[PDB]
Amino acid sequence: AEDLAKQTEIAYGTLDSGSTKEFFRRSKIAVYEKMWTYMRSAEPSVFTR
Amino acid sequence: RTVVVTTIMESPYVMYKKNHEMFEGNDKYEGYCVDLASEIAKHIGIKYKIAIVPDGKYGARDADTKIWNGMVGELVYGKAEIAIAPLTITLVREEV
Amino acid sequence: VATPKGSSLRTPVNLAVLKLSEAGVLDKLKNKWWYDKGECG
Ligand SMILES: NS(=O)(=O)c1cccc2c1c([N+](=O)[O-])cc1[nH]c(=O)c(=O)[nH]c12
Repeated sequence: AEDLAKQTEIAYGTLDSGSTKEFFRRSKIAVYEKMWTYMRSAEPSVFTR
Repeated sequence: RTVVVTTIMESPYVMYKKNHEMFEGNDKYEGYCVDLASEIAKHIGIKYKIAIVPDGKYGARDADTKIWNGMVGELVYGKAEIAIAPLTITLVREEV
Repeated sequence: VATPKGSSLRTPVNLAVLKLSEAGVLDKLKNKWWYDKGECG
């Protein structure tokens, strides 16, 4: 995942509900929280139904 | 008795909600200090009213008149019961 | 949090702040208003 976290040209996301989205929202690991704030703020939406 | 809270409009501590014209009393406001005031009241067991300091100041003593302005002045002169705001602990304020 | 000299309210107000700190609630509120509601990732 470290490769993803260091860039923005390739967009990335999760299901718009469920256990995978919740893992990122609550993580205290630096790399995972960096990924979370990107996903939360990205436009257009990186989440899927 | 309803506790009178003096505070100040500064983001993100206290802000008027976008739709405040449709709301009443404390529910007109949101922010860090709004949430903190609710937590303190719940733990201490009191009801309260958020009021915005009239002069928009934090608290300093006028060099000429020696009158305290701001939220500090509201407490010193007996006009409010508590200040919940981004108010810095300083020597001259701690004295009063 | 400030109050009126000698006010009885100030001894329970102070204990509440210390409790909210130890429970992690003050850290939760700072995160909410600065970061959860932040716009820059
Ligand atoms: N830069 S300012 O807006 O014009 C400003 C002017 C004067 C006093 C301030 C203040 C700000 N501030 O930065 O928001 C925060 C703050 N917090 C405290 O606790 C306190 O005692 N005084 C202040």
